[PDB]
Amino acid sequence: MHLTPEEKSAVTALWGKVNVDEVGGEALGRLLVVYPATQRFFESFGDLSTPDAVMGNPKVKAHGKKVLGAFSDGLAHLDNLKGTFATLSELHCDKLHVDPENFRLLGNVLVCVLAHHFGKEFTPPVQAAYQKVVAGVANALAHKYH
Amino acid sequence: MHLTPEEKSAVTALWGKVNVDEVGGEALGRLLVVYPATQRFFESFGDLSTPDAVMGNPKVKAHGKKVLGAFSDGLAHLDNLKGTFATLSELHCDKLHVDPENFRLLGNVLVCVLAHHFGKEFTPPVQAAYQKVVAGVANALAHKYH
Amino acid sequence: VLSPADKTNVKAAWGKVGAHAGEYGAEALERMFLSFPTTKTYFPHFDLSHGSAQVKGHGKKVADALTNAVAHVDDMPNALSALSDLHAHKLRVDPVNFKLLSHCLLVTLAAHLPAEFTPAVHASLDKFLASVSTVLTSKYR
Amino acid sequence: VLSPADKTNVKAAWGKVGAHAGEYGAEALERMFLSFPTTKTYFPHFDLSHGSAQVKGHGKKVADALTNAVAHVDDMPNALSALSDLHAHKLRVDPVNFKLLSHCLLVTLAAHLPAEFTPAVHASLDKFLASVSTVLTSKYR
Ligand code: HEM
Ligand code: HEM
Ligand code: HEM
Ligand code: HEM
Repeated sequence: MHLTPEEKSAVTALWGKVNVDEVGGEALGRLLVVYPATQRFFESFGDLSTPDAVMGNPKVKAHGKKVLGAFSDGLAHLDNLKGTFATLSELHCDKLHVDPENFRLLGNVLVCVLAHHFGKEFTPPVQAAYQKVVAGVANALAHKYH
Repeated sequence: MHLTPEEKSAVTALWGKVNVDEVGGEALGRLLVVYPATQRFFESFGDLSTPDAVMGNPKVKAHGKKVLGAFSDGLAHLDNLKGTFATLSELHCDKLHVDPENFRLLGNVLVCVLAHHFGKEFTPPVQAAYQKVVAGVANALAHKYH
Repeated sequence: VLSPADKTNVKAAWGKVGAHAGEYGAEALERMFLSFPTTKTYFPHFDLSHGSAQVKGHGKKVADALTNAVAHVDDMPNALSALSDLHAHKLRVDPVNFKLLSHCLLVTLAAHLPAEFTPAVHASLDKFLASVSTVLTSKYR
Repeated sequence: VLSPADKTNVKAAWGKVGAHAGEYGAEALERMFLSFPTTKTYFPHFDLSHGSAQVKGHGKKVADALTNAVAHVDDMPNALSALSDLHAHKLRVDPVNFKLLSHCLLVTLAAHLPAEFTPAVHASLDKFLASVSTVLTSKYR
């Protein structure tokens, strides 16, 4: 993951301050609201008819947390995202049928959430470093599609 | 570049039948005709106003041969595409300022041309192997952009 | 935008496709499934093996839709209206995939129509498939 | 396609941007250049060092074109017609790059307008920048 030492360190230091319950729910929720197409994969989550309904859904929130949970793992294994995400990849492909193009949408929403929460501290250099991470995760999640 | 033994054989098998001088011309020319925006990089080639003007331009034909030849080296080193294309990558970036998105366009036009030349022979499985290769070559050409 | 020359090019080439259309749409789909595996995610309910009757059956449906677009080349947005609702609002197919199917169609036509697939006709067909993709995709989000 | 509720969210969000628009436009370009280096291929004649004058100056340019688009949200094609010809016919910017600038602008707005960047407004700004991008690349080829 072509991450400079000062990049790895930039990513790590900020991640240490993330409230995973808030960010996880906000990112998953913003995906379904900003890109409603993605709602077809979570029909079993309940009512997602309106933004408020979406941000308040406890299934959206819990799932959001699990998602950020997996993203944390990748950060601890930046040198082997592929191996770290192989099972999840197989799952999103063979069992869930998710077009990997959606992985990028979640990555970018995720980046918009980090900026919303950290403001001035989410400087351009820090952003660039997160863009690389989010791309690497997307790519890793797509590796086993067949 | 996940190329199985059979994909590699298929690829190589087919390439040994390709007249490079000619296919190079066709591919670069079809590129300038189907995707006219890619003419912004070759104003020095003279007249590109119509299809005959492009396809028959001796400068287009000469350059196409050049491109196809580098494509060839690539095929002789499928397992080190990044190294092979490193100097061409820097050149296209630092001196020519070519947006890498154009590498995918050329790659696909080349697949169409192979399909045109070989009709039959260009089976789906063989197309698939070539799509991995053109993607691999475009990503390698993209690698040194900074 | 499809200019007059483009429309002529598209009518003449789809014309020479004739009764093979169904077979070409089917080959185009097989080419797409093999070259770009992510596209299969939209067809988990299909039998995706070589010769699959579902794939031939569907290839035929894809080709008939294109024939109807060619027949209504001056009113595609309305002629393909139902198919737009289907793709964008029901199936929710991400737009990149349209580029992949289109590329695969061009590959199929090239492999079967050596004499008609000249530079100019290739550019016109590419433009036409872009127009169709844009219509099928315009309400997507 | 913009809904009236979208039009309203965009006007209110942008109205808060107010006098900062220029600084925001410049921050968004700086973000784009560092995050997505291939976009620098369209600006070879620019000083792209941090805090450079061209970037800053160019940022005001972009931010004003967006201000004018918001004001003419109902008639974008007409209002943005000159920029569409510049981007699509003179500069020939590949459409992919528009999504990259749109995302960076979103990030910028997210980082400076905490209170206003709600999920609904986020969705409206995104559909808004996508419409602008569509008009600015409609003729690209
Ligand atoms: C950002 C990259 C993503 C990561 C790291 C990720 C990770 C995960 C994880 C950890 C699970 C839990 C699986 C389990 O424990 O059984 C999961 C399930 C799931 N994922 Fe993803 N995901 C990502 C993106 C997406 C996207 C973009 C979609 C669709 C838009 C999606 C759709 C699903 C669905 C529908 C489930 C099953 C939820 C359930 O059990 O009801 N994922 N994902
Ligand atoms: C298959 C991918 C490509 C390969 C292997 C390739 C290879 C080459 C080579 C060998 C040269 C000559 C280098 C030199 O002059 O020292 C060249 C030059 C050039 N390339 Fe590429 N190229 C590729 C794609 C592209 C495309 C897509 C564009 C832009 C649309 C492009 C734009 C140029 C330009 C403008 C030149 C200089 C032409 C001149 O002499 O004036 N290349 N490329
Ligand atoms: C040239 C562009 C395309 C055209 C003209 C087209 C045309 C059609 C037609 C005629 C149908 C059948 C509608 C009916 O039930 O009468 C259909 C359905 C469908 N299309 Fe497309 N299609 C296009 C592109 C795509 C792409 C890019 C995808 C996704 C990769 C896709 C996925 C589907 C799926 C999943 C169905 C439903 C199949 C089923 O479950 O029976 N199509 N399309
Ligand atoms: C929100 C979308 C965009 C808007 C609203 C916008 C607006 C503008 C404006 C107002 C100008 C100045 C025109 C003049 O001086 O009269 C301009 C020029 C330019 N734009 Fe964009 N632009 C957008 C996206 C892009 C992107 C994606 C690219 C490519 C990355 C790009 C590349 C350029 C370039 C190279 C110039 C010429 C700069 C110079 O030489 O001074 N623009 N744009």
